[PDB]
Amino acid sequence: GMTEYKLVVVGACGVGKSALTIQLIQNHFVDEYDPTIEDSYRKQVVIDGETCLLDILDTAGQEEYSAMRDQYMRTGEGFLCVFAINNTKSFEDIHHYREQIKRVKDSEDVPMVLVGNKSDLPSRTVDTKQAQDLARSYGIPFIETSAKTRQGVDDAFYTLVREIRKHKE
Ligand SMILES: *CCC(=O)N1C[C@H](C)N(c2nc(OC[C@@]34CCCN3C[C@H](F)C4)nc3c(F)c(-c4ccc(F)c5sc(N)c(C#N)c45)c(C(F)(F)F)cc23)C[C@H]1C
Ligand SMILES: Nc1nc2c(ncn2[C@@H]2O[C@H](COP(=O)(O)OP(=O)(O)O)[C@@H](O)[C@H]2O)c(=O)[nH]1
Ligand SMILES: [Mg+2]
Repeated sequence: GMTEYKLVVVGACGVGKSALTIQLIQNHFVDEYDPTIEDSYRKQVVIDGETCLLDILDTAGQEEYSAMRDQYMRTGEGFLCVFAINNTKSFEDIHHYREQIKRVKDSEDVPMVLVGNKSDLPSRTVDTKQAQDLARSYGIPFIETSAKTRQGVDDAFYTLVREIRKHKE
């Protein structure tokens, strides 16, 4: 029947994982959202003329490496790797998130998009060119977003869907 895309949103505390997912799926911006609340979000969408189902895990809570957690992340088809453009530590953590994706999927060829969120803010601390260079070194797209204004948000998620489609060929 209808194709379902299983996406996983990862990244450090406070980068906007929840805000991005709730904006895309529930059409509003949360000014704050408890960092322990983890949910799968679902919506039917049309992407490049294809009607499909998005099933998006907004990861939260604690870092942990039980076999069950590994296996749950293994079911993800594509990963949105989010940092905030005013949080250098969140950008420095991206390497770690990519390595865990590669470990559980046992592949360097996993659909992934690098997302620099909070683009609406002044006084960024992560240079866009440094982020582009990191994405270039991984061979993945890089997209700047604002969960607050929704600039780039749908583009970022739809780009990940397009990468999953491509990987299926
Ligand atoms: C504020 C709470 C929050 O939103 N968090 C995001 C997720 C839930 N957390 C998380 N944290 C880390 O690393 C945190 C940190 C800082 C302390 C030391 N440690 C290492 C680095 F320094 C950064 N890492 C996470 C993950 F790697 C993953 C994850 C991603 C892909 C993957 F295939 C697997 S398999 C598996 N098990 C895990 C785990 N854990 C991953 C995840 C995810 F939810 F599973 F996707 C979360 C990670 C806690 C805080 C930051
Ligand atoms: N200005 C601005 N604030 C944001 C944006 N995305 C998230 N936030 C805020 O940043 C804080 C952390 O966001 P949250 O989604 O909880 O981050 P998470 O821990 O990664 O899930 C919250 O106060 C959000 O309202 C954004 O794009 N712009
Ligand atoms: Mg959250």
